[PDB]
Amino acid sequence: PRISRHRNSSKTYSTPKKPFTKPRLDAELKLCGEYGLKCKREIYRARYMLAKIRRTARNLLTLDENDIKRRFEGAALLRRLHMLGILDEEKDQLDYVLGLRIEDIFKRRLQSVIVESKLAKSVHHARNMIKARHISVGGQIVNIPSYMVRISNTSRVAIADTSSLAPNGKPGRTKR
Amino acid sequence: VRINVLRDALKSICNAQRIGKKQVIVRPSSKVIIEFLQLMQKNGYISDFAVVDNHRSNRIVVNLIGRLNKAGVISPRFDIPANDIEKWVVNLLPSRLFGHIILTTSQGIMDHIEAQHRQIGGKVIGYFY
Amino acid sequence: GLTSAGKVRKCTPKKEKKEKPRPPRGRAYKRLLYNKNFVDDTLIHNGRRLGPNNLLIRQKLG
Amino acid sequence: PEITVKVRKVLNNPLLQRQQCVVDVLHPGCTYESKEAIKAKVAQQLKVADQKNIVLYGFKTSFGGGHTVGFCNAYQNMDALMKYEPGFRKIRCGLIEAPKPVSRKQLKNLKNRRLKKRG
Amino acid sequence: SKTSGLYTARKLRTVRRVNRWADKKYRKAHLGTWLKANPLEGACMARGIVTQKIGISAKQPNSAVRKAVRVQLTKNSKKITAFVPRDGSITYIDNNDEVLVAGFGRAGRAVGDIPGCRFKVIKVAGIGLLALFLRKREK
RNA sequence: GUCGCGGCGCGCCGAGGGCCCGACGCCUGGCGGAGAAUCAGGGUUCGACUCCGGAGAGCGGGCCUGCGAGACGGCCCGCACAUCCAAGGACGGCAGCAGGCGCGGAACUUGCCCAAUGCGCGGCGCGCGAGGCAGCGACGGGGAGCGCGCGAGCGAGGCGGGCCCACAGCCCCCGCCGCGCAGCCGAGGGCAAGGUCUGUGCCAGCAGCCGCGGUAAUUCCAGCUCGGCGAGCGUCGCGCGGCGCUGCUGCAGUUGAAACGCCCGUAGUUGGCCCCCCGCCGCCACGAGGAAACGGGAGCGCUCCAGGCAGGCCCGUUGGCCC
Repeated sequence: PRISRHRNSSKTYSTPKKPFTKPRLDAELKLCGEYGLKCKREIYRARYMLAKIRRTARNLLTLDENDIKRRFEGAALLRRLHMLGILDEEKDQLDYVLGLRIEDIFKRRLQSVIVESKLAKSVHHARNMIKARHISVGGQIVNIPSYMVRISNTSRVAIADTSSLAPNGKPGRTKR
Repeated sequence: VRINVLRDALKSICNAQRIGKKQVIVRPSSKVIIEFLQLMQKNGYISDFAVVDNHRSNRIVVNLIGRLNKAGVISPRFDIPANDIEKWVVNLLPSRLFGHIILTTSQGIMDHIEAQHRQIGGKVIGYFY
Repeated sequence: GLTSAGKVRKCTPKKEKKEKPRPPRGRAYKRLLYNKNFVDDTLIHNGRRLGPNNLLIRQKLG
Repeated sequence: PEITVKVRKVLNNPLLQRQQCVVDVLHPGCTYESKEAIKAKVAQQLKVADQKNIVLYGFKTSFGGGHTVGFCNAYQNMDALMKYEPGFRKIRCGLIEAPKPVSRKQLKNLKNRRLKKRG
Repeated sequence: SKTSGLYTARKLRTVRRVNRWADKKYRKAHLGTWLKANPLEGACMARGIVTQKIGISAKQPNSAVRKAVRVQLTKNSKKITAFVPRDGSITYIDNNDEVLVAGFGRAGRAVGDIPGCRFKVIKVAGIGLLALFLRKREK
């Protein structure tokens, strides 16, 4: 009854076991300073995505080589991590997936990519520009600062053609 | 009564090593004791061992090289599924790289690594690390 | 006893709230918390790091 | 600004005498002012040349993008269109006059009242 | 010592079932004497009409008059003693005016200097007690 | 006798049958499973609900029709409780969907519509409170805001068009005006954050716990400042983890809780060594065959995402494979 019931849903964040650890409160604030994050949930999501990927890597490393699952599932984890750019292209092994940080999840995010391309003066600048849809990846405008681009789309990231090139010519304050 | 022949043997070897005794004697000799010790001799943890014949259960004079750290038995011998071997190695042995778990298999008494290569599992006789 | 109830609450003289400016919200507030705590090294620094509500940090910032 | 129309996965359907096509409306920096405006270009690709015999539907704009993915039912003839078309989508074409259904509850109340008095 | 025989699973299963009861927590979770005894009867909270406003003394070494109301729960006609929390909050609660009572937070044990009050008022006459204290809604 | 087998029933004959590997009796705020919650591993707890099988339409019975119902949106009857009455009679059955009443801590609109997805009948098509759509709805899950910066920019709106739709609407696209906007709990310790200034003076209160309050209150009542998390945060109840405080992994018993006063002894559990080569067992591996969803998991940019099974001129494009 109601196909809505059959639609799935999941939690994408994992709160810390201890919430008031001073070393782990300060480090999260630094990781909000360099990445322009609104709330700690965004860092928790980053650790949930990394932990799952690391758990796949650890359950495959324990498995013997030439066991078919290690060859197939491991190649699919590596390919995904290479396509996103989380895994450096040169490493090409399962062990290097275990030795990764949430810095690699954050770097692929669009807000950090715009600063690297020098389009954004800061990460705080980029967040506002993406909310104002001034950024297009591969010809598609994005409004999400956690879009996370793939290595191929890195070059195709550009200022939205219809936004800051002034095709409108009367944008916001200029109009009036 | 003497329910486990192997437990008394590996205890009498560990006690001898702690004293620093080079050679020890095991009062009852079994075929499974010889197979467990043979595995330790092919792993370098033991030295030459000689089964004297008393015309009864037989004795074993075991030579040691200080190399063995711990030798024990899992009782009752629980049959281990192939995918369960690693879970046993993560608790019973220190380090995934060193140690040995000796399991009786249909192929024969073998270490966990040999069983993993043949992709079969079996009842655990004991462990030597 | 029950008749003398809430005696400190009635006794307390009503105190007026300061009309402070609206604070930055969301990412901007996080930026200011990061700025004060790690960057600058002036607001919480007496030549050494100090606690946010420290009496030395107060008076210096008012 | 210009509108360019490409049809993809055109399938002949002599069963219902129609051509099932996927119309792609690419309008970068501008908007197609209704399906009727771009009907001529899709009709040209089909070669039907009759805008009326084309039924455009499921037109979905993508977020930000000029691209709009839509579908066409290019019937061979108007007569076939009438025989095999959802009546509402013929009214939405503006091709047929609107028939008016009564309230479903009012229709079922009268049914029940008829049954109450000698079936 | 424990029993370790390949066929002694039945004994271990029986021993665990028998010795599980020694813990008070397993008994206060499965015996069911608690469910019948509790005036909340396993509910998150209950509703009930005020009968008496009582001044309860604090336990030593604390010397104070905690303020509470005796409440007969509509659900099981069972009179409980519930502390009314915060300062001057009792003035909001009249007699016979209906109160929603939840437990203190020790899962049915009396908490703090207050003795025997396992419950506290959360809503008076449909109005949250904390709101009447912060003066968000009037009585 | 039944559709048929059968103590199913009866007549007759015999005395069996089930049990500490728990029979039987009682009790269950007891539907079961696929599953779910929490979690290193081993585990624990819950299984009203989506799919599957069972059961029941106030409660007992009984029946007819049919291929199939012991059918309740069929009937007959007894009880309990309605309903109308011109007093003779008639007449029900929301554990369908709205909606009410009662009860409780707690739970949505007497909305619309057969257009999709099915099914009943019928080649040209209707019927459906199945199901779909809208409303309500901080159950919860997910994605963005509350500025960037130093002069430019949005989106929240509104208003139009388009799109969408059974009809609207939302989303999204496009013009036009344009109007960012935070709580809830804390600051003695646990546990992050004032040895600030009043009031109060074992009072009032606070405080899960330890503790503060009796005149220099780091604990109350306000102001101030500050921390945490965040469009959510606090409280209560309960499950899991915590808890090797239930111990299979993995607990303890000289003295902290705890070896039965002793001995025999059945059930139970446990039993040395020995034969390579054989049959039965358990055992391990690998197959068959048995619903998906779910949980993984291949591949695919719903703008990201939770999702979904899509897509794009493509393996016979897919949707593998596992449980």
